[PDB]
Amino acid sequence: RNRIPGRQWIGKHRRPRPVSAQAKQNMIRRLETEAENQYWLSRPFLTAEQERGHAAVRRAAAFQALKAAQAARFPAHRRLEEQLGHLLVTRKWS
Amino acid sequence: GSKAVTRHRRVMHFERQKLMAVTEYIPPKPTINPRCLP
Amino acid sequence: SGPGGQNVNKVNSKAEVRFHLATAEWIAEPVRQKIAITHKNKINRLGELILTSESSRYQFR
RNA sequence: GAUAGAAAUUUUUAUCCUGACGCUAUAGAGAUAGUACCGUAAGGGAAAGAUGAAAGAAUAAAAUAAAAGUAAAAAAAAGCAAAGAUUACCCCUUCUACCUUUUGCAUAAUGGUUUAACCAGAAAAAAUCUAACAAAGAGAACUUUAGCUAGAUACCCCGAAACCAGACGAGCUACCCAUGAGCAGUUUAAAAGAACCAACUCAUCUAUGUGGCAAAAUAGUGAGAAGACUUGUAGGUAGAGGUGAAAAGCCUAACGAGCCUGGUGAUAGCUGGUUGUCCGAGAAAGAAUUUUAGUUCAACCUUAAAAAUACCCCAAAAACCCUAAAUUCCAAUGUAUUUUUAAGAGAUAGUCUAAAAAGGUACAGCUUUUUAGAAACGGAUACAACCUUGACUAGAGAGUAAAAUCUUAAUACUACCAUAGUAGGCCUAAAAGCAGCCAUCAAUUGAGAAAGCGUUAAAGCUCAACAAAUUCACCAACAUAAUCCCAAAAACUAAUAACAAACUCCUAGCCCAAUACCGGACUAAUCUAUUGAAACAUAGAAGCAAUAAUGUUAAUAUGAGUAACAAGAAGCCUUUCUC
RNA sequence: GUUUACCAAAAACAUCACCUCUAGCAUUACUAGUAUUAGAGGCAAUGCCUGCCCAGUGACACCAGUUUAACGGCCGCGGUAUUCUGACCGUGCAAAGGUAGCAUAAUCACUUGUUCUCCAAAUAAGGACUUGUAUGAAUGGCCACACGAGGGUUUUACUGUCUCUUACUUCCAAUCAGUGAAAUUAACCUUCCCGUGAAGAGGCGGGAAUAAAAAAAUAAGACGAGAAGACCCUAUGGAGCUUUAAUU
RNA sequence: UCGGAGUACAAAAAACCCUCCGAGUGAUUUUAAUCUAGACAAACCAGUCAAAAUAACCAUAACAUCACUUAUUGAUCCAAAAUUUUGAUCAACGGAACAAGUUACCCUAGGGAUAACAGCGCAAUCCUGUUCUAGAGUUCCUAUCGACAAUAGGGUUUACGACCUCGAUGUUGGAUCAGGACACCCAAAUGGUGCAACCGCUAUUAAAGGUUCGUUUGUUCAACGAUUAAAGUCCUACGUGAUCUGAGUUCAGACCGGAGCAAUCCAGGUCGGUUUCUAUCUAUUAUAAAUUUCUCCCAGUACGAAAGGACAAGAGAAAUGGGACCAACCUCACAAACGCGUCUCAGAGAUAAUUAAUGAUUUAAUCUUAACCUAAUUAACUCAUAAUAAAUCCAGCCCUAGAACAGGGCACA
RNA sequence: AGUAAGGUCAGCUAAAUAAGCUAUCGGGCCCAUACCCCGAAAAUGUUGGUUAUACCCUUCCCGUACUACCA
RNA sequence: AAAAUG
Ligand SMILES: Nc1nc2c(ncn2[C@@H]2O[C@H](COP(=O)(O)O)[C@@H](O)[C@H]2O)c(=O)[nH]1
Ligand SMILES: Nc1nc2c(ncn2[C@@H]2O[C@H](COP(=O)(O)O)[C@@H](O)[C@H]2O)c(=O)[nH]1
Ligand SMILES: [Mg+2]
Ligand SMILES: [Mg+2]
Ligand SMILES: [Mg+2]
Ligand SMILES: [Mg+2]
Ligand SMILES: [Mg+2]
Ligand SMILES: [Mg+2]
Ligand SMILES: [Mg+2]
Ligand SMILES: [Mg+2]
Ligand SMILES: [Mg+2]
Ligand SMILES: [Mg+2]
Ligand SMILES: [Mg+2]
Ligand SMILES: [Mg+2]
Ligand SMILES: [Mg+2]
Ligand SMILES: [Mg+2]
Ligand SMILES: [Mg+2]
Ligand SMILES: [Mg+2]
Ligand SMILES: [Mg+2]
Ligand SMILES: [Mg+2]
Ligand SMILES: [Mg+2]
Ligand SMILES: [Mg+2]
Ligand SMILES: [Mg+2]
Ligand SMILES: [Mg+2]
Ligand SMILES: [Mg+2]
Ligand SMILES: [Mg+2]
Ligand SMILES: [Mg+2]
Ligand SMILES: [Mg+2]
Ligand SMILES: [Mg+2]
Ligand SMILES: [Mg+2]
Ligand SMILES: [Mg+2]
Ligand SMILES: [Mg+2]
Ligand SMILES: [Mg+2]
Ligand SMILES: [Mg+2]
Ligand SMILES: [Mg+2]
Ligand SMILES: [Mg+2]
Ligand SMILES: [Mg+2]
Ligand SMILES: [Mg+2]
Ligand SMILES: [Mg+2]
Ligand SMILES: [Mg+2]
Ligand SMILES: [Mg+2]
Ligand SMILES: [Mg+2]
Ligand SMILES: [Mg+2]
Ligand SMILES: [Mg+2]
Ligand SMILES: [Mg+2]
Ligand SMILES: [Mg+2]
Ligand SMILES: [Mg+2]
Ligand SMILES: [Mg+2]
Ligand SMILES: [Mg+2]
Ligand SMILES: [Mg+2]
Ligand SMILES: [Mg+2]
Ligand SMILES: [Mg+2]
Ligand SMILES: [Mg+2]
Ligand SMILES: [Mg+2]
Ligand SMILES: [Mg+2]
Ligand SMILES: [Mg+2]
Ligand SMILES: [Mg+2]
Ligand SMILES: [Mg+2]
Ligand SMILES: [Mg+2]
Ligand SMILES: [Mg+2]
Ligand SMILES: [Mg+2]
Ligand SMILES: [Mg+2]
Ligand SMILES: [Mg+2]
Ligand SMILES: [Mg+2]
Ligand SMILES: [Mg+2]
Ligand SMILES: [Mg+2]
Ligand SMILES: [Mg+2]
Ligand SMILES: [Mg+2]
Ligand SMILES: [Mg+2]
Ligand SMILES: [Mg+2]
Ligand SMILES: [Mg+2]
Ligand SMILES: [Mg+2]
Ligand SMILES: [Mg+2]
Ligand SMILES: [Mg+2]
Ligand SMILES: [Mg+2]
Ligand SMILES: [Mg+2]
Ligand SMILES: [Mg+2]
Ligand SMILES: [Mg+2]
Ligand SMILES: [Mg+2]
Ligand SMILES: [Mg+2]
Ligand SMILES: [Mg+2]
Ligand SMILES: [Mg+2]
Ligand SMILES: [Mg+2]
Ligand SMILES: [Mg+2]
Ligand SMILES: [Mg+2]
Ligand SMILES: [Mg+2]
Ligand SMILES: [Mg+2]
Ligand SMILES: [Mg+2]
Ligand SMILES: [Mg+2]
Ligand SMILES: [Mg+2]
Ligand SMILES: [Mg+2]
Ligand SMILES: [Mg+2]
Ligand SMILES: [Mg+2]
Ligand SMILES: [Mg+2]
Ligand SMILES: [Mg+2]
Ligand SMILES: [Mg+2]
Ligand SMILES: [Mg+2]
Ligand SMILES: [Mg+2]
Ligand SMILES: [Mg+2]
Ligand SMILES: [Mg+2]
Ligand SMILES: [Mg+2]
Ligand SMILES: [Mg+2]
Ligand SMILES: [Mg+2]
Ligand SMILES: [Mg+2]
Ligand SMILES: [Mg+2]
Ligand SMILES: [Mg+2]
Ligand SMILES: [Mg+2]
Ligand SMILES: [Mg+2]
Ligand SMILES: [Mg+2]
Ligand SMILES: [Mg+2]
Ligand SMILES: [Mg+2]
Ligand SMILES: [Mg+2]
Ligand SMILES: [Mg+2]
Ligand SMILES: [Mg+2]
Ligand SMILES: [Mg+2]
Ligand SMILES: [Mg+2]
Ligand SMILES: [Mg+2]
Ligand SMILES: [Mg+2]
Ligand SMILES: [Mg+2]
Ligand SMILES: [Mg+2]
Ligand SMILES: [Mg+2]
Ligand SMILES: [Mg+2]
Ligand SMILES: [Mg+2]
Ligand SMILES: [Mg+2]
Ligand SMILES: [Mg+2]
Ligand SMILES: [Mg+2]
Ligand SMILES: [Mg+2]
Ligand SMILES: [Mg+2]
Ligand SMILES: [Mg+2]
Ligand SMILES: [Mg+2]
Ligand SMILES: [Mg+2]
Ligand SMILES: [Mg+2]
Ligand SMILES: [Mg+2]
Ligand SMILES: [Mg+2]
Ligand SMILES: [Mg+2]
Ligand SMILES: [Mg+2]
Ligand SMILES: [Mg+2]
Ligand SMILES: [Mg+2]
Ligand SMILES: [Mg+2]
Ligand SMILES: [Mg+2]
Ligand SMILES: [Mg+2]
Ligand SMILES: [Mg+2]
Ligand SMILES: [Mg+2]
Ligand SMILES: [Mg+2]
Ligand SMILES: [Mg+2]
Ligand SMILES: [Mg+2]
Ligand SMILES: [Mg+2]
Ligand SMILES: [Mg+2]
Ligand SMILES: [Mg+2]
Ligand SMILES: [Mg+2]
Ligand SMILES: [Mg+2]
Ligand SMILES: [Mg+2]
Ligand SMILES: [Mg+2]
Ligand SMILES: [Mg+2]
Repeated sequence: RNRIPGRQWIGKHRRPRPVSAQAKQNMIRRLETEAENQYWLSRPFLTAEQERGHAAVRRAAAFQALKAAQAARFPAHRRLEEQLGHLLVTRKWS
Repeated sequence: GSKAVTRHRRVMHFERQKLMAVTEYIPPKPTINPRCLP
Repeated sequence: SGPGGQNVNKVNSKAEVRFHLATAEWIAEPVRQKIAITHKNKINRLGELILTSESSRYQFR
């Protein structure tokens, strides 16, 4: 009898689906969590002028290690064992 | 797709509805009714 | 009426305007009498004058 | 432009060593055969075989009893027919068949009754990998500033209306040419392109029939019926044409131009299909274009290789009348990504939500631009886009996330009385608190030249003023559609409960989803060279894998034992009765 | 009389009659014919007739000039008699400015134009008025006898057409016996309501219903079957037809 | 095709058949060179700047300048030039060297990517109610209306969108059968009236039942005749063509008027023009318990100055519909069937709108989303009541019983 | 609703030297009118920007014509 | 040649 024109959650007339107490409590809990986050994000330990290049040798070393790992990309060695082990497929009993 | 300003009250997105419900005004309620409090 | 296929078959495009002449206060009295005399064939017995339009394809036209 | 393409000049040694990494009766010639059959003709053109040494061993013997279709053995509420299971077939719970096309398909968009056999990726210019030789390479002709040679990596199937050339068609039909034959009766001086009505020829109307008796019929009813009439035989006019009392008719059952063969495997930006497993990464559009049904680039993305900076980015900096969210450029820092080199294809036909705008109607599940997001197997009952969610496997472990009945349905204000200058002054027939204008004084403690009704003008009825008490007293309430309303229910046992995922821990691991396109590892079945000989291994090859093309052939099912078909009777047996 | 064999038999074509044009002539048509003839055409017997124009395009003339029974065209603006009209006038362009006749028609729309007859009632039919600014004279205009399975309207008679259907037979139909197809089919263990959804649900969601199988009927649905919509659009796809399209 | 402004508010880019300006060049002399770093922009082609160095003039600048200065322009090839240039509303402006109409005689490959019908979204348009009182109504907004305006609802018309279908969703009116909504035409119960009575005008509730016969038109509509208690508005694929009709629309033939030189064209009219299906599945294939008009009295009574003229109660007649039946008439050459013929058709509760009793909040009153019992009260809807309602004999033969299967009889005679 | 041509003295044709015939007024001819013979006045419907000139193009009001088709 | 009306 009661029809929702168009699709249920697109048109100009949508479903009047309301907000619930559980949803309100969930939003309040998330808001409290975020308030605690932004409180903890208020007072830094070191200042911007004190942190100027405090950790740079480690970053340079990490970048150098990445460069070395990338430059080490190269085909592996071919040994005599790889070629001579295929002969064993016909190893019989005398 | 509707305009920013419409006449049909522009039914709101669910998270904004939840935000409005959370931020609804809560009047201060005293412990004791002062009408026939002394 | 006329050839329009399914369009004329299932589209309401014939217009008819019918209104009473005696109580039509938006027309002058001598003009009303003159219309009642000259166009008596288009007026029925209840005093209602009828006009119809079929030529144009569009209802608004 | 697409494309076409030499020559001068060079090389080529006699014979045998020839058979098959070709097929085994849907394959290989169409072939058991150009035969049946279809066609007037040119022409098209198949399917069909399986015992054995002996069937001069048919009271005949042995291997499968494995497809679809049936019987043995019809079925018992409920549901894409299945899974979780379970003592138990159902009963309980959960999942909207599969490909194709789409923004999106269970869609009521397309395809398929089923089984069997056939049916669809093909090329080495540039490049990657491997190997030989290397300033040289190649078994002759060329290429070379690390190159030359060799090998492996690559690019489908079906489908038109059509155009041309050459045959075959006037035995049907259109019109002619020779030779013949028909029109009885009646009215009429008539064989009069007269009249009625037969044979005969056409086909007006209706009803049956519509896979029928019939690829044009039957019944009733109609027009002509001595003529521009029908009709038999023979012949002619042949397609850029013939013929036509023009219907663009007819020319052998489809004619705005016949049919067959050949070009022909015509061509299709258009539709349909495209056959084994697993793994990795993975794309929604800026510019041109007889172009928006497509191609070619750029931006993305895939497989390899070189490097070094790549995203977040504090200051400082980016216009002049006013201007928001905020953008560009860079330190530092948190991460590992980014840029070039060489191969490249797909895509360039898109939806919604939040935001900034425009058009429309401050209308759309509307259209056009910019930023962001999504397209769960959880939640919003069902659901594309909304929310929760870094998508592997096994468990009969656990903790969480979004999330489940949303708010009022409300408007009572009652007693107490009303006398005085005075009809305050002007116009008006009248203006006595009251069509109108100006003053708005003053008596009784207590009453406005009067705040609402009423009279033509009055009169009269109410308000505020005293005296009598003193709950609160401002606005706020608003119908409807069509098959049948729509989980049922519940105002108090303690709730920052509990129950709830592809999320996260736990126990083990083979240790993270996917369309187009791209890469890799394996592999089903054949043939060949070597192993092997109770059926395999390493290599080289392809006619190398079918749940799908209104796919071809053969057999089968449903519709269905349904629609539909027939023989007059008795009798002494072919003799008598009824039409 | 003929025609679309196979949805159209006609108001279409042809037709006697009337007009045009083209030809002075011999061995296969025309024609074994010779302008009173023979072809290419238009319109349709008969009766009244066929009014104006060579400005354009064709044809003769190879230029001028002739042709409309050739292709075809035959007017505006404004005021005026005494009110409606305009006998009339001024001015302009043309090749002429639509003559006779008929007229709401088979004739754009306004149209069911107005009026009379017919009916109790009529957008039907017939007769009249008539600018039809888009009628009109051999692409012929007007009437007339006979004619027509042509298209419309009446008067009786007639009747199941209908008020309102009924009864009886045959073929059908149902049962027994024999023979035995077709379109169609993804699989179905194949319900109803509301909502949802690619926007019309048997398969989803929320509820109701629910021993299982035959046989005979009705067709609301399975967006039923039949034909890769014939309407519309696209295709740098065709073909027919006509030319003042482009190469010839 | 190109440029400027807003959209695009602050680095760049950014679209629409979005809102406005323009450009396809003019005038003058300073006649404005060569070569080359480095950059802007950009898919490509193209477009832009430009440091240093050289040739000629001050021995100090040369970017030609102005008209919003930004646009004022065109690629190959080929032709003409003769040493170095030019040539196109190629304006469809990234440009084919040169090509028109019509097809309803049409054909083919596709599209629901794209229209006409239906469905669906929105409600511009349409239809409803309420809010607001200026005004009409002799005084008086609301008895009946009510302009300029407000709020909300429905999805019947047209328009808009282009989401489902173009390997088919068959398209108007009618014949048959109708299902449903109430925003009710009648029938029923009420309120207000500018309601004395009858006719009336509005307002509320009520959908079990009905809503006529004819002429013209294919007509839905519409005009007219006679009636009725009434000739209601809609949805249903503006219902229903596997039930029917084909008049029109919607093929091929042909006329008339007009357009086009022609082929052809027409929401411009006239004649004629094939309407297929054997039912697989879902669904379905009869219980009743009435309705409404017209006559006599009521009574020319109430009501009224008279003309006019009731309600209610009770008697009957009919008509429709449901269920049945042949004594007679009629159809009837069968004993049956059939109508035109005949018979029957109902009690209780319950309510919505609306009236009054009693009574507080609010010691008055007040029908009470205050209680208690209340009484007058519509249609529906249920229930009394009515029908079926005794299980296992069934070979054969009859039947007023029947498709088959079933069911009733076979002792009188 | 779109496209095409437009708006001239009081009336019609033109073209940008705004003219040519009617109409009007004042005379003459005539007995008086009319004809005829002289003289004068007579405007681009309006807004804007322009040119050597306007027949340039736009805004506001007027009559107009043709189209509105397949469904 | 021309040339109307009262
Ligand atoms: N252009 C483009 N098309 C896509 C992309 N992803 C999916 N599609 C298209 O989307 C359709 C399938 O939808 P999907 O399977 O992705 O939901 C196909 O037509 C496919 O080509 C994409 O990233 N880019
Ligand atoms: N005028 C011109 N004609 C060109 C050009 N390029 C090619 N053409 C062609 O050359 C031809 C010249 O012939 P025209 O038209 O002069 O008789 C045409 O077909 C034209 O299209 C060009 O650049 N200019
Ligand atoms: Mg919906
Ligand atoms: Mg909606
Ligand atoms: Mg938006
Ligand atoms: Mg008609
Ligand atoms: Mg027609
Ligand atoms: Mg038409
Ligand atoms: Mg419509
Ligand atoms: Mg070319
Ligand atoms: Mg063979
Ligand atoms: Mg088997
Ligand atoms: Mg189950
Ligand atoms: Mg495909
Ligand atoms: Mg689609
Ligand atoms: Mg796609
Ligand atoms: Mg669907
Ligand atoms: Mg399907
Ligand atoms: Mg399709
Ligand atoms: Mg398919
Ligand atoms: Mg199928
Ligand atoms: Mg190579
Ligand atoms: Mg060709
Ligand atoms: Mg012959
Ligand atoms: Mg013959
Ligand atoms: Mg005879
Ligand atoms: Mg005769
Ligand atoms: Mg017959
Ligand atoms: Mg008969
Ligand atoms: Mg006869
Ligand atoms: Mg005759
Ligand atoms: Mg040809
Ligand atoms: Mg021919
Ligand atoms: Mg013809
Ligand atoms: Mg024709
Ligand atoms: Mg044939
Ligand atoms: Mg092909
Ligand atoms: Mg294309
Ligand atoms: Mg992956
Ligand atoms: Mg994607
Ligand atoms: Mg900064
Ligand atoms: Mg940086
Ligand atoms: Mg590419
Ligand atoms: Mg594209
Ligand atoms: Mg959209
Ligand atoms: Mg985006
Ligand atoms: Mg779900
Ligand atoms: Mg995740
Ligand atoms: Mg006093
Ligand atoms: Mg008082
Ligand atoms: Mg109401
Ligand atoms: Mg859990
Ligand atoms: Mg683990
Ligand atoms: Mg995980
Ligand atoms: Mg191998
Ligand atoms: Mg194969
Ligand atoms: Mg197979
Ligand atoms: Mg197949
Ligand atoms: Mg069978
Ligand atoms: Mg059957
Ligand atoms: Mg039968
Ligand atoms: Mg027989
Ligand atoms: Mg003939
Ligand atoms: Mg014939
Ligand atoms: Mg025929
Ligand atoms: Mg005939
Ligand atoms: Mg016929
Ligand atoms: Mg004729
Ligand atoms: Mg004559
Ligand atoms: Mg004649
Ligand atoms: Mg003539
Ligand atoms: Mg001439
Ligand atoms: Mg001449
Ligand atoms: Mg006449
Ligand atoms: Mg006539
Ligand atoms: Mg006549
Ligand atoms: Mg007419
Ligand atoms: Mg008629
Ligand atoms: Mg009639
Ligand atoms: Mg008539
Ligand atoms: Mg007449
Ligand atoms: Mg004419
Ligand atoms: Mg004519
Ligand atoms: Mg002519
Ligand atoms: Mg003729
Ligand atoms: Mg005839
Ligand atoms: Mg006749
Ligand atoms: Mg005849
Ligand atoms: Mg009878
Ligand atoms: Mg049988
Ligand atoms: Mg089939
Ligand atoms: Mg079932
Ligand atoms: Mg779905
Ligand atoms: Mg669909
Ligand atoms: Mg539904
Ligand atoms: Mg269900
Ligand atoms: Mg359910
Ligand atoms: Mg329920
Ligand atoms: Mg049905
Ligand atoms: Mg289905
Ligand atoms: Mg169908
Ligand atoms: Mg198609
Ligand atoms: Mg069609
Ligand atoms: Mg067509
Ligand atoms: Mg194209
Ligand atoms: Mg072509
Ligand atoms: Mg071609
Ligand atoms: Mg030409
Ligand atoms: Mg750049
Ligand atoms: Mg310099
Ligand atoms: Mg172009
Ligand atoms: Mg272009
Ligand atoms: Mg460009
Ligand atoms: Mg025709
Ligand atoms: Mg087709
Ligand atoms: Mg669509
Ligand atoms: Mg699209
Ligand atoms: Mg439309
Ligand atoms: Mg529609
Ligand atoms: Mg639909
Ligand atoms: Mg709309
Ligand atoms: Mg609304
Ligand atoms: Mg008043
Ligand atoms: Mg769209
Ligand atoms: Mg369709
Ligand atoms: Mg289908
Ligand atoms: Mg279909
Ligand atoms: Mg259907
Ligand atoms: Mg009904
Ligand atoms: Mg009501
Ligand atoms: Mg009533
Ligand atoms: Mg009813
Ligand atoms: Mg329909
Ligand atoms: Mg409709
Ligand atoms: Mg509707
Ligand atoms: Mg219908
Ligand atoms: Mg119908
Ligand atoms: Mg039928
Ligand atoms: Mg039907
Ligand atoms: Mg018809
Ligand atoms: Mg005629
Ligand atoms: Mg027509
Ligand atoms: Mg007709
Ligand atoms: Mg006929
Ligand atoms: Mg059946
Ligand atoms: Mg049937
Ligand atoms: Mg009396
Ligand atoms: Mg009474
Ligand atoms: Mg009865
Ligand atoms: Mg009391
Ligand atoms: Mg009282
Ligand atoms: Mg009972
Ligand atoms: Mg029995
Ligand atoms: Mg005179």
